[PDB]
Amino acid sequence: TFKLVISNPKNGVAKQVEISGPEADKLIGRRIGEEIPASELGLNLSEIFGEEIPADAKLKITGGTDKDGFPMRPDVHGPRRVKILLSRGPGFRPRERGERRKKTVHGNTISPNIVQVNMKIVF
Amino acid sequence: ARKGPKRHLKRLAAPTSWYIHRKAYKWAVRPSPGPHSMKTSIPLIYIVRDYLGYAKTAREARKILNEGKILVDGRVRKDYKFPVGIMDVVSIPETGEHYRVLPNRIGKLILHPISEEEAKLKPFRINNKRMVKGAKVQLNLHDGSNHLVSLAEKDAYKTSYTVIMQVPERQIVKVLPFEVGAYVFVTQGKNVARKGKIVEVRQFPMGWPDVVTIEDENGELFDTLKEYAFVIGKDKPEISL
Amino acid sequence: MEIKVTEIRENKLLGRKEIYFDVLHEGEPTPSREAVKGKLVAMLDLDPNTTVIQYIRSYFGSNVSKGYAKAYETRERMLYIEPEYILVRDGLVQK
Amino acid sequence: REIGLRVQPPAEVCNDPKCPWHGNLKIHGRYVEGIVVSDKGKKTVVVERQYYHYLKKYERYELRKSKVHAHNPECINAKVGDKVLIAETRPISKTKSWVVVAVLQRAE
RNA sequence: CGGACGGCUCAGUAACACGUCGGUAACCUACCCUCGGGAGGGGGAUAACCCCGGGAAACUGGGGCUAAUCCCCCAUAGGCCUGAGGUACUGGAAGGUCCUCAGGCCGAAAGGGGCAUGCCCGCCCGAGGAUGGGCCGGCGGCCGAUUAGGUAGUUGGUGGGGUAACGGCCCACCAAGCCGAAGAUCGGUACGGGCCAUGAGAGUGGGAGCCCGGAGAUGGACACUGAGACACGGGUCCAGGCCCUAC
Ligand SMILES: [Zn+2]
Repeated sequence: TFKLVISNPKNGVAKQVEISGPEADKLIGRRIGEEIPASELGLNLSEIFGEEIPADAKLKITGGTDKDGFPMRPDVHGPRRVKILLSRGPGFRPRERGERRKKTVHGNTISPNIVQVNMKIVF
Repeated sequence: ARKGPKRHLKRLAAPTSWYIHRKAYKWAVRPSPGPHSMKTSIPLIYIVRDYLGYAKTAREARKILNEGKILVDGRVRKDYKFPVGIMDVVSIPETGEHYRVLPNRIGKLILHPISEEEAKLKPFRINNKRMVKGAKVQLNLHDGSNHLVSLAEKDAYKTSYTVIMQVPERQIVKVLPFEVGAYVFVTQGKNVARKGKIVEVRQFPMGWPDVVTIEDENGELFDTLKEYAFVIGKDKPEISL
Repeated sequence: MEIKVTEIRENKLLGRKEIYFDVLHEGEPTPSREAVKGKLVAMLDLDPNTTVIQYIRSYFGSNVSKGYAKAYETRERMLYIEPEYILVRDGLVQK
Repeated sequence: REIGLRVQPPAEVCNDPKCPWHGNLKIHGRYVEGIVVSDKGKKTVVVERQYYHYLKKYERYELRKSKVHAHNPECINAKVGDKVLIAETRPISKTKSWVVVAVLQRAE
C-alpha cells in the first residue's frame, strides 16, 4: 500500500492518491531516476489532476519515505537502511557551518517498508 | 585552558602609567590595538570622565564622543577604546581647550595645556626606514605611523631624527637631527621627564643598545638609552614642556 | 533651613550647569526635594522644570547636609542625557 | 662576513652553510667562554664552565659546573683541552643551539 | 559579526610546566592605526512564500517562484619558486628588503546601503606597527641507595619530506655515541609563583579563597568550520551509567 504524491512541473500543484494490490508490486524493485507510465498502475490523470492532461505521459520517481519516518537518498544503493554521517541533503538540514550528524536514511530502491512515494509528471 | 586571544582586563592588572582606582571595581576598559603600546597609552573615555570630568558615567562619554566634540591629532575619534599617547594633542573646540600628553617624573601620563598655535604641530621620532616598490623610502615613526619620501633626499632622514608635521594634513616642516648639542626629553626609564642637551654617544657589541649622556641646565649629568631620548630642539625647545 | 551655594560649574558638551550646595538645618530633619528645588530656583532664577536633584545627603552628626543639582537648557537634551529613575524620583515624568 | 664580536677570523675556509664565518648561519643572544671536555662526535663539541653558588643559610659557597653542546665547523676544529668562545644561535639539532666562533688557547 | 573571552575546579604533571633575564636574521595574527593604490565584464542557485505530505516522536521528503554586502567564472593588480646580475636600505652582523632581466604555478574586490542636491557607514591588495600567541636558550627552586647502571630513533652527521616556522618531528644511508656517586634511571608525594602563619632575629612550615601563568570538562581516542579550537552549555566511535517509546 502506497500513498502517491503526484506533482506537475507545469502549474506547481500536486495531488495525493492511493495504490494497493498487484499494481503496487510493479514498483518494488524500481529505483529513483526511472520512468513509469501511469496506466501501468491503474489510474488516469485527467480524472484527478483536474481539467486535462494528455495520454502517453509517464511518471518519474523522485523520492519517498519509510514507515518510520526515514527518507530515501538516491546515492545509497539498496532497499535497506544505513547510518552514514552525511553533511548536506537530502535527509539532513545543517543549521550551522561545518555541522555533521550521523543520520538514518533509506536506500535508492523501493520496498514494502515504504508508505510515501513522490512522482513527477513528464511531458 | 586558553584557545584564543583575550578581550577583558581587570583593574588590578592595568598598567602603572594610569591614574585609576584599582579596588573600586573589578573591570577596566581594554584598549584596542592602535598607534602606541599598552604601557604607553590610555584610552579616551578615561580622559573624558576621570581627568577632565565632563561626564560621570560612560553613557554620557559615549554620547559626547559620537558627536565629534573631541579631536585627537586634528581628527575626530568616536571610539572609547582608542589609545592616546605621548606627544599627542587633545582638542575640544567647543571649549577652546588644547592639551598635550606627556609623562611625569614618576612615569604617569598627564595633560599639559597649550595654545591653539602649538596645537597644530606634532613632533615625530623616526624609528626605522625601508625601501618600498617604486624605489621610494618609507619612514616608520614612533606612533606606528608611516611617511613616504623620495630617493633623492634619503641621506637627510635617519633613524633617530625628529620631524615636525602639521597634524591633519601631515606636511613636514623643520627636521631636527641627532647631534652633540641637541635638546632632549626623556620618555621612559628611571630619568623620565628630564630634559637637557646631548654630550656623548656610546655603542656596544652584539645586540646591546646604544647609550647616551645628557647634561641638565643645572649642570648635572645622567645617562640613558638612545631610543628614549626624544629630540625636540637644537638649542631650545620648539614645544611647551 | 538655609541653602548656601558652594560651587557652580559649566558644561558646554552636554549643555548643563552643575551645582554643589550645602543645606543647613539645625534642629530640623533632613528637608525635602520639593523645598530644596523651590529655594534653588527662587535664588538662582531657574526654571522649576529643566532642573533635577541628583542627591541630598546627610552625615553622622552635622545638621548640615549636602546636595548636587543639574540645570539643563532644554527639556529635550534633558530627557536625552538623564536617565528615567531620577526623573521619576523628582516628579518631572510619570512612569 | 664580519660577525659582531670583535675577534679574529680563522685562517681557513669552508663550504658548510652552517658556519658563522663563511656561511649563512647567524648568531645572536649571549656568548661565553669554556673548556672542551669531549669531541667524540662529528662536528660537535662539549663545552664546560664553572661558577659559584651562594648558600644564604650557611653563609658559604658551592662550586657548580655547566655543560653545553656546540656546533664545531671545520675551519675552527677544536679538540679536548682548548679554551674556546661559544655563541648562541637557532636550534641546529635536538640538543645543539650554540656554535664555536674562535679558539682562545689551544692545548698541546 | 560573535559564541576560542568571561565563569568553575585541582584530577593529572618533578616538566623549559613556573619565575627572571634574553632571543626569533626560524614564525602566524579577524576586530584596530598610518601611508600608498584599486573597485572593470559577465552568470547561477536556493531558503522564506504556494500545492501535497510522511513519522509516536526526535527529525524530515517532492514539485513551483524569487533576492542579496550569498555562490561561481573571465580580466587586471598582486602572491610564491628558481637562475643570472646591480649594490639603493636597515641593522652589531643579511639565506632579508629595493633595481634589471628570464622561465613558470596560484590568482582579488560590495561603489553596496543611508541622507541629500556632496557628507555618514563600508569592500579588496600592499608595506609597517600594535594586540594576542607558537618556538629556543642561560640561571633558580622536594624526599628516597633496604632504588646502581640506564638508552637502541637511542646521541651525532649527509641528503631530503613535512610544518606558519628551527628541529630525529618523521624517512633513507654512514658512524658509535649520550646520561651517571657533584646520584643517572626508577619509585613516592605534589599544579607553579607573587604571597601567608610563626618567631627578637637567623630560621622552620604551608601555598583553597584575591592577581599573573598552566591544565582539565564522565575515562579515552579522532575529526569539521573558522584569524584562532581537536572546542564545558557544537560533532564521531568504544567502554561504563541513566532516560522517553506506539518496541
Ligand atoms: Zn667557516
